[PDB]
Amino acid sequence: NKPLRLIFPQWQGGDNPPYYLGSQLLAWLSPDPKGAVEEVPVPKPTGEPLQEENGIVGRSILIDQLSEARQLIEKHTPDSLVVLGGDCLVSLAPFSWLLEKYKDKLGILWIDSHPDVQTPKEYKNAHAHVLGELMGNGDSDFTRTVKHPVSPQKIMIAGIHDPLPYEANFISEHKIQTCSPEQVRSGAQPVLDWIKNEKIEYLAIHIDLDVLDPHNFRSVLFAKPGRGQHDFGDVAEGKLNIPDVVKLANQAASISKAVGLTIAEHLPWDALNLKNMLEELPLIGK
Amino acid sequence: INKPLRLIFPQWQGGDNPPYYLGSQLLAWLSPDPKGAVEEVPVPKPTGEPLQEENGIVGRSILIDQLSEARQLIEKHTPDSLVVLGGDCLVSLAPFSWLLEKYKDKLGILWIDSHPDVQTPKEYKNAHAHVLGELMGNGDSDFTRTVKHPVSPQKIMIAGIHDPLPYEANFISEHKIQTCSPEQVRSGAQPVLDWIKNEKIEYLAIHIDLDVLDPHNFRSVLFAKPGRGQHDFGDVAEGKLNIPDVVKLANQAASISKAVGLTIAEHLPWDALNLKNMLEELPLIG
Ligand SMILES: [Zn+2]
Ligand SMILES: [Zn+2]
Ligand SMILES: [Zn+2]
Ligand SMILES: [Zn+2]
Repeated sequence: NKPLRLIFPQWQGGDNPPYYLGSQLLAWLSPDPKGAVEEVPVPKPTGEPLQEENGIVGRSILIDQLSEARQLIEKHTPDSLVVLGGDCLVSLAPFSWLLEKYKDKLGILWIDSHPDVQTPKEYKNAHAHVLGELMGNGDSDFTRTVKHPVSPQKIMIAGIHDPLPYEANFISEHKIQTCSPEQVRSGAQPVLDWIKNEKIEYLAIHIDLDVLDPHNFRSVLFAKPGRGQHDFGDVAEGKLNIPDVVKLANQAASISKAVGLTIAEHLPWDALNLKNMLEELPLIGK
Repeated sequence: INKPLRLIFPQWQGGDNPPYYLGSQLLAWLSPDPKGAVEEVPVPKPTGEPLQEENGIVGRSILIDQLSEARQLIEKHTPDSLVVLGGDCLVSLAPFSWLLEKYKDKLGILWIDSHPDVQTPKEYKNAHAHVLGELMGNGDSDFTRTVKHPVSPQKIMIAGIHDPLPYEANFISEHKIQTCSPEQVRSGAQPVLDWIKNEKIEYLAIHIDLDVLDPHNFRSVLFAKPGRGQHDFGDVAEGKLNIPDVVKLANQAASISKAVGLTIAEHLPWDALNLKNMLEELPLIG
């Protein structure tokens, strides 16, 4: 067995500098690694704004980091991947690798308030594109790297609620299964039935931390200090708590072999503000 | 030459709250690189075994041992300045006592806190509420006996304090301790600047209790504990300042006096702790 942990502090897919610290802090908080560790080279945020590049903010650097993530994976030819992001787009190369290795026996359990199936026609921040790209849909600079696109029947989106009209149509068109926060709480029966009926032997788990209720976990986008009610376009916000997500992941991993785990979209507002405070205070560091 | 010392002091027993330990380690990781020497006070990690009240003080004996060891580490370096990454507020006892021995009545103590920390075991069993009084030579003899040069009360300024308890209002009045309210801080901190000028404060020790911060905007303090109710903390005063107010205040004061001490205390990073435990419990990484 050969696991690889990828520290992937990508922040450009969500155009939000604090993802970088969020990935480094996630890495610091994590248990000791079981196998190999690599960090994907990501330029630190400098305050210079990213620009839209043919409909995608930061297109060029995202393609570079996607290429470098794949190179680091190939270097270790791992059978399992833990990805410490970073915005949701960090899962593209890791889950593409797992699709090449495990093919139609892989299922993708996408734990997110949102389905991440938009394209640059709908949204300029690429962290909303990644699950669609794993199906081979969307912007070809990204889908060209996906050699074994996942069937929509081998996806389960858990924690999703109140989807946008585009997203509900996409989910409906492609027959993609979902599992609401309510059904996660009541035992995640759709996830168990899906693993059995779609013969999911290997499992890639993506945890977008914004599946979590921001009232109880305050290091996600929707817990940004000083926010107003409509600051995020009234898109869906998290309704699960950490024990719900842990239980769901362990339920699914008990009836299939977990080979992927991504933790994405950590936005540690307190740690960021504390880091900046210490930099600005007298004496310390000076 | 000037000899600085950074003291990492993950004491959690003074506030009887295990997450202070992680709070100190995280603060050390978030801080800029140290300029001089670094020591870490050995503190036993919380084991879940509850601390006991010992003659009116929770965890009395281990707090005395940690005080003695912190003093030893300071005297090993005989530093001219000290940065203390706590830890509950009691971590400032040995560092500020040393600074008082060195700088004597030329030192002012700027205590940035929602609370004055002048209680004794008669009022409160958690020793983090005792430390400023002990620096004045008041209170429990196991702690005051270590303070060779007690600070005179006119060389104290408590900034960010509001709505004190009756015992504390009487203590402050009887000893003529100067204060500065959150509102006065936001309007320019005129009481603090006046105090530096009028008392001719030449050297400055700054204690920052992070619970001076409004828990609505900084969520890593006691009063931002997820799921709290309104009266869980006895309706004691809660923080009203924001991080930019504290940074400005500290830099105002250090612009007209020589900063020789800085303590950052009472960090309780609820999100980091909850994420750390989540990762330990998840498949593949846990
Ligand atoms: Zn996502
Ligand atoms: Zn999301
Ligand atoms: Zn305090
Ligand atoms: Zn306090």
